Amino acid sequence: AGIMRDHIINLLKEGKRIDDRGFEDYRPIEIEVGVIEKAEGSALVKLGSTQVLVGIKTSLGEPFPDTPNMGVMTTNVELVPLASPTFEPGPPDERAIELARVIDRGIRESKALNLEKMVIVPGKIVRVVFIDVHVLDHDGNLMDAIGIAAIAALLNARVPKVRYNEETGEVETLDETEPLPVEKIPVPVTFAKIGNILVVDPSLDEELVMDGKITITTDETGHISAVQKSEGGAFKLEEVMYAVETAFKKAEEIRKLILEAVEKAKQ
Amino acid sequence: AGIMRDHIINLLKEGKRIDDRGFEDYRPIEIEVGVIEKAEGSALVKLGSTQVLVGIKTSLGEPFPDTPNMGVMTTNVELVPLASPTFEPGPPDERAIELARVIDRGIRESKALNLEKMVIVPGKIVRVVFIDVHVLDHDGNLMDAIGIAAIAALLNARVPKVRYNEETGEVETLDETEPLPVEKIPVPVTFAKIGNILVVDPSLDEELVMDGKITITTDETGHISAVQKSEGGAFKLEEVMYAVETAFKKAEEIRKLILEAVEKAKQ
Amino acid sequence: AGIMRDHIINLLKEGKRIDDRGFEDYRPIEIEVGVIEKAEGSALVKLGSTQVLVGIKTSLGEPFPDTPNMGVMTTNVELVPLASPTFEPGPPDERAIELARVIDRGIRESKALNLEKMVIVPGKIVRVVFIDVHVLDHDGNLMDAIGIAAIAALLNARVPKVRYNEETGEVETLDETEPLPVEKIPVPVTFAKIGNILVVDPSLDEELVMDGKITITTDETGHISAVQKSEGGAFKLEEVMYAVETAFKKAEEIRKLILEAVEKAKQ
Amino acid sequence: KLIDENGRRIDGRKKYELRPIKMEVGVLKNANGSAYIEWGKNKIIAAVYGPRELHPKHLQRPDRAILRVRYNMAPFSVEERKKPGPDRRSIEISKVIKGALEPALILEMFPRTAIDVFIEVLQADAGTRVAGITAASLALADAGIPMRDLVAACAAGKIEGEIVLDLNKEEDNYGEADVPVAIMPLKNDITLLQMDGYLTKDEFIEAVKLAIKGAKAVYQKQREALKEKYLKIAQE
Amino acid sequence: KLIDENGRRIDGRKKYELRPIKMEVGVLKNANGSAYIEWGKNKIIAAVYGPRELHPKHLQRPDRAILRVRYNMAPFSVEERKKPGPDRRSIEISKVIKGALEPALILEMFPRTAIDVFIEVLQADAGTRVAGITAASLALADAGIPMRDLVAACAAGKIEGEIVLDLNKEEDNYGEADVPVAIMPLKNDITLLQMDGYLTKDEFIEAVKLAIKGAKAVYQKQREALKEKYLKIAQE
Amino acid sequence: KLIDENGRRIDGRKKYELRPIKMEVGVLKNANGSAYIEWGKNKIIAAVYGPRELHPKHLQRPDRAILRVRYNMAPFSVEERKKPGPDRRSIEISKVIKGALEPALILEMFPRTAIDVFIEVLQADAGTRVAGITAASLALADAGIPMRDLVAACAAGKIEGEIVLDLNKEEDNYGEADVPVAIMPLKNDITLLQMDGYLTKDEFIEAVKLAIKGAKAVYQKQREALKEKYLKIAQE
RNA sequence: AAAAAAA
RNA sequence: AAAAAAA
RNA sequence: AAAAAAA
Repeated sequence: AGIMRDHIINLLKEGKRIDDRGFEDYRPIEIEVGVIEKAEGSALVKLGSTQVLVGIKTSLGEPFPDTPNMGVMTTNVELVPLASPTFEPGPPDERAIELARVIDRGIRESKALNLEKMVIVPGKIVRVVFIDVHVLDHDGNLMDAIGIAAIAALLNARVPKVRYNEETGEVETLDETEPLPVEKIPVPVTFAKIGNILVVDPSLDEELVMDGKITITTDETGHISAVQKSEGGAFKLEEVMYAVETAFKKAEEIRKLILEAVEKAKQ
Repeated sequence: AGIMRDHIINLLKEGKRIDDRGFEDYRPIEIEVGVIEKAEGSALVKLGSTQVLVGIKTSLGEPFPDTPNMGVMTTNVELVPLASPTFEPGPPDERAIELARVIDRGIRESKALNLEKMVIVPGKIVRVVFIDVHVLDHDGNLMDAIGIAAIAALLNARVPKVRYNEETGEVETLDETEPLPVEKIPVPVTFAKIGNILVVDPSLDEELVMDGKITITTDETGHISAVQKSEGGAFKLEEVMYAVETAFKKAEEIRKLILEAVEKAKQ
Repeated sequence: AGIMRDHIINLLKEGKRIDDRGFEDYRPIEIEVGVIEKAEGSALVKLGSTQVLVGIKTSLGEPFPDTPNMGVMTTNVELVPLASPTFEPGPPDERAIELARVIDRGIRESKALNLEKMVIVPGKIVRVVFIDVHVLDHDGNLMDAIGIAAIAALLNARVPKVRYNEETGEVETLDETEPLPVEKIPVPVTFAKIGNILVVDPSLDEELVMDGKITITTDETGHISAVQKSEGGAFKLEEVMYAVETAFKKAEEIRKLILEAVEKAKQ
Repeated sequence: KLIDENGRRIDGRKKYELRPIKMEVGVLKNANGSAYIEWGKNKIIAAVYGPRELHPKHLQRPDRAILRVRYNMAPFSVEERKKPGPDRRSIEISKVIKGALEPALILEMFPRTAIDVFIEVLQADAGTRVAGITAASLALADAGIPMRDLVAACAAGKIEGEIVLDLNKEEDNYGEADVPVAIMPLKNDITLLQMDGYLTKDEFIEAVKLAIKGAKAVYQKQREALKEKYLKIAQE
Repeated sequence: KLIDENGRRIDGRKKYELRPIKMEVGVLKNANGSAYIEWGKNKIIAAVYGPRELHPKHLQRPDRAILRVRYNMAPFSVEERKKPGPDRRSIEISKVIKGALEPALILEMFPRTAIDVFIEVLQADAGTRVAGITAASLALADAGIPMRDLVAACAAGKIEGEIVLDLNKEEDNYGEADVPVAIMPLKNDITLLQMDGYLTKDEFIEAVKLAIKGAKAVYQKQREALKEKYLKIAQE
Repeated sequence: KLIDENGRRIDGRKKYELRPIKMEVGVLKNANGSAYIEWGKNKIIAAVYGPRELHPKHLQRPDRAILRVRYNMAPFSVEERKKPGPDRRSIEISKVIKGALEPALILEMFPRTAIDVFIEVLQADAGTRVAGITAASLALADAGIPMRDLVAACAAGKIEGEIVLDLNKEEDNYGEADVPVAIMPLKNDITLLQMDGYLTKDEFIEAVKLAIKGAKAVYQKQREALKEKYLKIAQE
């Protein structure tokens, strides 16, 4: 507690982190998909001791007036009190809200979940996809853990095949399932700036002492689908550039783990 | 205040209660039905100084998707601030919620209000019955006072005769009223365990010192439609058995008072 | 702070107010209408340093079951935290609620916004008018500032001409706009009673020391459409009579400023 | 229509007749003071706590008690079941009822404390606020709270072009104005005054004067409710 | 139908057979104690914090810790996505789970503190409350919180006229009664008892006795989960 | 379409042209500092209170002030009337605006206090957050709050395949990316950076560099707004 | 001390 | 210091 | 320390 900043900063000066990770290393990652078998998709992600579960549940509903040709996606993050003594019961606080929105943006704006492929009857009946993020243990870097889990759960998702019967005019939900139209794999990569040093995948102890933080979310295609400098501090333009570039590299290493987990659950 | 436990426990050891009641005696009960003439049914119940008013209001609405063949019943308990300095304004707290649910269960699960006899157009228009419990003075044993009032108010209820006109396809609400289909008379009976002794109908002073509490709700037919050990403490299996048996006995003595009140308001 | 009561009372005894105003004088008034050009109508009102913005936004919606022949009007006052250190974030508190309701009443009950002239398809599609009051700086007399702004914004309002197409059965929203059917100009005039003296348009410093307050809202036609004694204190019947009479006089002086502002924005 | 026949109202009341009013003090065990009022089809209970410890402390005033009022309608008190919760109307009524009671109260007698007034409307039928203030005064007096006066309240109104006393729901519904007043009768001090409707100055003033006569007769009934209570304690 | 064939249940369980139960302690880094339980298709995590400083102070008890319980279902834990928020049911379950755990706790050991128990239901399939209490006990023990006993819990129920052990969702859905019990097994002290349904006295009592046998076998599994943990620390 | 003609935008702005911006400081009597900004069709007011006493105490930091930000849109500020209330978006914007302002602030100058920043958007038209941060800095400076720098902010974006400066609503609506940045211009310290859209690394970086040039020109306008104020006090 | 995104 | 039950 | 009015 503040004793910790000095130790962390000084270690950083010696090119070291408290857990012996490099500046660009993630803590060990565990991705396990399809763990909530009742849900349509799910992913348990562990970044070291940070654990987050994401469940995907889908139903059929009306699209938004403005977008009758798009299915619906909605992202909620529950910072459940059990995950952290800083997490209090109640509606999402600004941390949960920013996590949800940045992760949603990463998926939405990359069209990683293609909402256009989620229409059953244009303007009337679309697939509605709830990305429900249950943070189970907060040991730092919720943003990446939540985005990894979110996209891994979407990749894991199998949803009822739905057919609009052209003769009765009814929609029929079949037993056969199909994947969701997941077309990109955006992965947030998040850096803590501590003094003049950025360190990827900050643990809680690093988040406790960081100046500021920046999340770059990128897909397989070399595109950035979200960026969010979060908390205070300031970044130099060259730090951002570094972050973007390093993000793409780390995101790719993470995408491989995601695809592997996703594929393993089909074994 | 804690001085009180010792006095209450010691009296209990001498087979005595602070108000000279037996272990199996209710405080004097007053049931008066039809007191809120605007409501469809109502009952003012006093267990000693505990007073609770229940109003029944009905309307017509859609049934729940899952149960197109059942009318609707919903139970709400307002622990109004005027009833007790422990009652704060705001949405129902866990006490109010548990009281509502246990009393609802007693009625629902005994089918004391037969929801099947509350359908006007299957899947589209059913009677909706609000059991609105306004606790007016909390001097202990809200659970029984609220259940007695709830069932007495339902028995008191007279609701508009409703007819589905087969030709216009409209539902017509008539002036003529009819009772609700009330078919059983579940009565919760509640015991406080104080040390090794259960005492029925605990006053507030007894609730203040009790270890735990158990409510057994039974109907005329020898059936139990709800049980709820509430608050802390622990009961022995033989205490439960005792409670169940004594419940049936006390419930029957109470049912007679309910039927009498119900019948008196028709005089 | 309480030092202030004594100074204010004593000045009052000498026929004086802290800012050299007469007992019946408003602080300088600034009304500027049509300032939020995105809104359908708007008015920025300044009573001295009290500033309130009102925006009028309209849409089409269903009328209330009970009144299929009336358009909809709804009044909300946001006491935004920036306006006053006494204004906290959150849902409207009782001050905001009383301001909204009294001002709504002044308009509603005088039929200043004629809701009957806001029907497109009786029972199905009416104009819905939101009077959204954003108090920007609270330096006393919100009630009058908010009512002046509200009626000035309604007078300023230009809403899409709407036509029910008798052949397609659709409602068509045209580009051409028209005024709202504003037929009366109710103006609240508000007095602070300080000791035995009523003083119109109390500044915050006067509201800080007042005994009580009374608002009289009157239109061009010599009618009172709302009265609200607010806060504590007591008024004599002859003080009310005085207030009513003086209200009509001050309301008329204010109506002229409103009409002028309204007319200026059409220049 | 017609809410005024010739010259009788739907329940047979004359223009300046009050609905039947019954009031009783000391009806609750928990509350420090309580009153119950049946005023027409209004059935209203008022409770007071205490003067009592006011927490959160920040809310405390160093020189005086604060009065807090909550007016609330039970769900089953109105024709259409009312969702429990307060609502803009009940919050505004709570506000004006506080502003109605506060001047009667010698609040500096109990610095740093709260006096909490609760009005539960068990059945509503127009005039709940004035009947609430009336039971509230009784409850405050029942609580032994020192007061400069009772506050008595009554509404007058306009129906079919005519100024009448004590509207019922129907009359208020189809009426042209409703004018509740509360007064401290001894000094004719008006602590509540509202007007919902549309009146001429003359109409409004006659409504207020009428409402006051109604409030004064309600005040007789309060005093009598208090006398009743002091006769009860005089036993033995 | 038929939830009871002859005499086997839909998943092949006999009338007095429990669903497969796995439990593990110490699964969270932040919580002072934690347990995870997979009980049938229930997947439930319980965390405990601490005994810890209880603010707001007013809430503190001078002689003892308070226990606070929150039971919560994740949105994706049920077939129809559950809006996050608590709801009447989860609030009542939190209440009875507190009342289930409290007697096991020696609360006077930590005056003025809170012991916060959190039960997150990650997948629900009937019996979440009894599986929650069971993981909760484990989490309390995992937290080093001194306890008179574990609390073990299990539901018995009535399906197709027959008293059975440990209903699944289907069975509870189409069942006639559900009877969760929690006990402190050492003294046979029933800390939770609920009955949702309609039973004869005899039916109810047999359900309770059955549920207890189920709770006792769950208790064996808790102890074994605790032994497991004490074998883990015995390394090296 | 087309949001970029040749090479002019719908309002005639070139790709690297800002909308018309007017800013003024000291527009509120109650607030400790205030600024008003008209940036295109954005009309935004920012207020600051104080550094001031922070209650609840628990929230106080012993070494420093805390900054609290609330960004809020008035109901009539958007085309479709916005229900008052905050919403996920306004809460996230409040968060990033705090994170935008905090580094400019020498918070240890006022231990245990709050600095409350309020941004009310009176009319919205894309870029409210960057125009809000800009007015916020002015309001902080207007409050006499010691600062390392102003924070100036501007968004750049992608429309019809092209990186442009300062999107309006239409452009943001039909655009491919929006990239707000806030900077402390003196040290080129980026205190806010967001990207909503889909860009290549190169696109994103050019947007950020562009947005900064925009922020720097906004910064000139802030300084000039401050100069204006210091000329006003220099009277007499 | 509790069905979104954009504006 | 505010239309449910089941899961 | 967050689409009303009437009842």
